[PDB]
Amino acid sequence: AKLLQILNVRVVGSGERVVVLSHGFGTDQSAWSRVLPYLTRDHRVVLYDLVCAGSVNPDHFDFRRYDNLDAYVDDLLAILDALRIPRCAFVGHSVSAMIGILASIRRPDLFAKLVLIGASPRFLNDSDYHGGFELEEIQQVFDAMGANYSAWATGYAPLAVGADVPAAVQEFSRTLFNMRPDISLHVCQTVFKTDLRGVLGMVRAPCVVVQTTRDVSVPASVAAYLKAHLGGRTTVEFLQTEGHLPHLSAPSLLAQVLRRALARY
Ligand SMILES: C/C(=C/[C@@H](O)Cc1ccc(Br)cc1)C(=O)O
Repeated sequence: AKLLQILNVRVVGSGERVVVLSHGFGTDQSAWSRVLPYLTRDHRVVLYDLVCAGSVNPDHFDFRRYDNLDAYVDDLLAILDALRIPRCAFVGHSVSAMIGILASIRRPDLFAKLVLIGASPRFLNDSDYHGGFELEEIQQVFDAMGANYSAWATGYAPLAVGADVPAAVQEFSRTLFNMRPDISLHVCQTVFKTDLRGVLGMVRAPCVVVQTTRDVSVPASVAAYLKAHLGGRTTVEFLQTEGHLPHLSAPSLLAQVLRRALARY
């Protein structure tokens, strides 16, 4: 209930069908602004900010409770329950893909379908598992973030966007810089520690994994891994575009996949 204001919950559009948009690391809900109008004619759309977003009062960030993604799940479920929404489709980017997976296990009847964008169950490499990162690489990210956040963010923004799209780089950089540096590092650490591989099979909801041609945080092989192990019906949809944030950088292309995924559930 109090979360509705704290996490800046917005509900827009019209319809039978409820769709939740949950943003990823380094953005707030405004990252959905370019795809949103492709949805609001036929869908009731719920948007909110993760507690770590810069647009949320930093005094509300609990460094203890949110050192596990379960707490982010608690927030999402609390919002949906407050809104008295019994069933929805869920679209999650980055960390929100993990949140969505976990939420669908916690409350199977609540989530009719999952759309996962820039999605991975584990970033650290394991035997025969290519997550894209070794421990030492992960630690260097943390060190970089701690020592010089502005420089790390300046470097990270173009890499994450990937494609040559100035407005997307500018918009991602703005929200990344809007985060408080210590909160940004904390969430980064929390996500890198997370390993959802062992619970993928517990997901029952049908799922669409969105894959782009190149993702700096997600190897091309992860989508196939997710399709293989997610416990429901999973389809991989392919965007002929480059980057980690297609909702920012290629909203038209992504819109068509979203409208395709959200037509039936
Ligand atoms: C929280 C989070 C952290 C990392 O993935 C961000 C990242 C990824 C790759 C590189 Br290089 C530098 C930073 C996420 O993307 O979900």
